[PDB]
Amino acid sequence: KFDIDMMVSLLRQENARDICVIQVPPEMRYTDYFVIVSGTSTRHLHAMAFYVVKMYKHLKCKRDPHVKIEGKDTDDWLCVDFGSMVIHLMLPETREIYELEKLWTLRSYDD
Amino acid sequence: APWSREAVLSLYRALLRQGRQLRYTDRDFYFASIRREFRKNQKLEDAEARERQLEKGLVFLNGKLGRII
Amino acid sequence: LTLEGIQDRVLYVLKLYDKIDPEKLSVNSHFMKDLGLDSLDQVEIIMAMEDEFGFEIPDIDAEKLMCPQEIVDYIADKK
Amino acid sequence: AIQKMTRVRVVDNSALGNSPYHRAPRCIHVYKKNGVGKVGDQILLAIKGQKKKALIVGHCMPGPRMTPRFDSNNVVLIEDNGNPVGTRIKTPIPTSLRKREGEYSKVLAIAQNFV
Amino acid sequence: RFLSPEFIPRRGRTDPLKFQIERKDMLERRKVLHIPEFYVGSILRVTTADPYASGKISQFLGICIQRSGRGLGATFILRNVIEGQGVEICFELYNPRVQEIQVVKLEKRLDDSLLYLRDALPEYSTFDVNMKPVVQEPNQKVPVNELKVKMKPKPWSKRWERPNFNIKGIRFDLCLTEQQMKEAQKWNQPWLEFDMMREYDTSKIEAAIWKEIEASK
Amino acid sequence: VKDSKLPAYKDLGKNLPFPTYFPDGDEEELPEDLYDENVCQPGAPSITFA
Ligand SMILES: [Mg+2]
Repeated sequence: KFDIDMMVSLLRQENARDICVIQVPPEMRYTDYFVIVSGTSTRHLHAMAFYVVKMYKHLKCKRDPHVKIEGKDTDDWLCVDFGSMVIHLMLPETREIYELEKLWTLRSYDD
Repeated sequence: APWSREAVLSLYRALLRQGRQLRYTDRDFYFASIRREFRKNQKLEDAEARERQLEKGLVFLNGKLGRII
Repeated sequence: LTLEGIQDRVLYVLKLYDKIDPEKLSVNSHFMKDLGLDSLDQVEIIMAMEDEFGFEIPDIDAEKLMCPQEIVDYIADKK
Repeated sequence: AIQKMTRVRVVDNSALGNSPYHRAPRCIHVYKKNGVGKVGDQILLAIKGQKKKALIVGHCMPGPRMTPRFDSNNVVLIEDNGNPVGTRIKTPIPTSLRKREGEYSKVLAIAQNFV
Repeated sequence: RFLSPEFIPRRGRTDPLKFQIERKDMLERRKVLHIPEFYVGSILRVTTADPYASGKISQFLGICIQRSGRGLGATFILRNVIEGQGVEICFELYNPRVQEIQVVKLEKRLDDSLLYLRDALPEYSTFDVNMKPVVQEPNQKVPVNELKVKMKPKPWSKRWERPNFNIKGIRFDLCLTEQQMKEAQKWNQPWLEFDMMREYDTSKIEAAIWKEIEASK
Repeated sequence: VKDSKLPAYKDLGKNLPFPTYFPDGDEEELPEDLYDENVCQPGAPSITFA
């Protein structure tokens, strides 16, 4: 079955430098788990996306719709969204430019 | 200047100690971000925004709008 | 529990901290003037003191120490 | 109906936009075979004497039933490679962007409010 | 004795059997969701299921500006202003996604179609999302709020001062000069209220509709 | 009204009652409303997407 645990273990075992997962309350709309992770080079981020969708495809979700990788044309920010958890691979620079963690922990205002 | 010169200390203590109890995120980068959350803006600024920034720190601690796990 | 061992280990873990300049980290090392640290630095240092041994000292108490030897005595006689 | 020659108000905090300029942003092209553009249809804007890709996130034209009907033709500036130029969004954006395929995941990771 | 407008059918030639099946299915939907009593102008909070999420619940609070349609599809429009942006949503009552409908403030205004709020100043349509209900006495007539409104200046979206709209909830004496109320009154049609043959007499229809609704219990 | 003649539904005339439906066959008499597998029929709990 799918849960944040296995994908986080995937990322850590894949040697992804930084991980930060924020759980979104159901009072919001988008999702439940919202993950921001880093990587070395654009090809390494592409590899992380590769492996994550590979396991998501060979594990389960024959009932559930398939998941596309969004951002391939870009090089410094890639992202995936699943039925209930969404992941954002980012180079450290753009990751610290879009101060996402502050937003997803402090929804009620802007930064 | 702040709502209370010692309240920030308690907030920082609670932030660090609750961050000790993470299950997924790395503790190192969480600690670094927590350091940044006060270091870059909560030094010598005016006495008006102090209330708002203490409020945002404390509501991040509360976490009715997402708990960092 | 050995008091000499206790002070030795707290000194050791303090040495592990990277930013501190190993100039005067004495048994009575002051922070504001001797080293130049501030409230955030000392609260982090005490939390680090609560990283291997301790975990029982309430946060409120730690603000009245502000000196390493009092911290050593407190953590030695509290357990 | 965000078609060619329609004024759209950029709502993204617009590091580029949001600054005074005697013109107002206009759509010069819609990336759909027909001209009409609906939610999620990414268009091209003439803003501050420059050409920049856009992304529609609300329009006054009634849509289906359970989706919002704003009162201003709202647009988010997006860089060519899909990255949003801004870093925030304040005006509400509909939850009808998690639907039909497109470059929408990033634009939801940057907003703060929904309807 | 208030019969929600949906069950009253448009004048036409459709076969009564259609309306009977329509009402049967509707009433069979009213027993899983309480469709409250709300007039145009009331304030509602609608709770629905997000289809594009994984089973999340969405709440939206607004003013019912228009109530139209009939049969199993009829709808109502909720207008509100969020963060200074004026949004509307058209909700279908009998849709199997609306979880519940709280009448947060049951009111009733001078005009049966509050569309002009798209032109009134932004504060005549703003409401707080997290606002609590207000009680009302059971054996009390629905209150008739009297709030005339003040308009955005020049380009009204639908030219409201015409007689054919018959709007009575706008402050015309302020935004329109006395002269403009003489050109906008040559379209009066004094013969339209006295046309005896345009009157849809729906007493004998609402009676049988009540027989059906009560018997469906 | 007649069966679909398009060349993707030539089969699936099997499970239908072949010559016609005779109500007098008396084969587990049919209820008042027959529903497709994927209709949110009335009287059912409001749908949820979890
Ligand atoms: Mg118009």
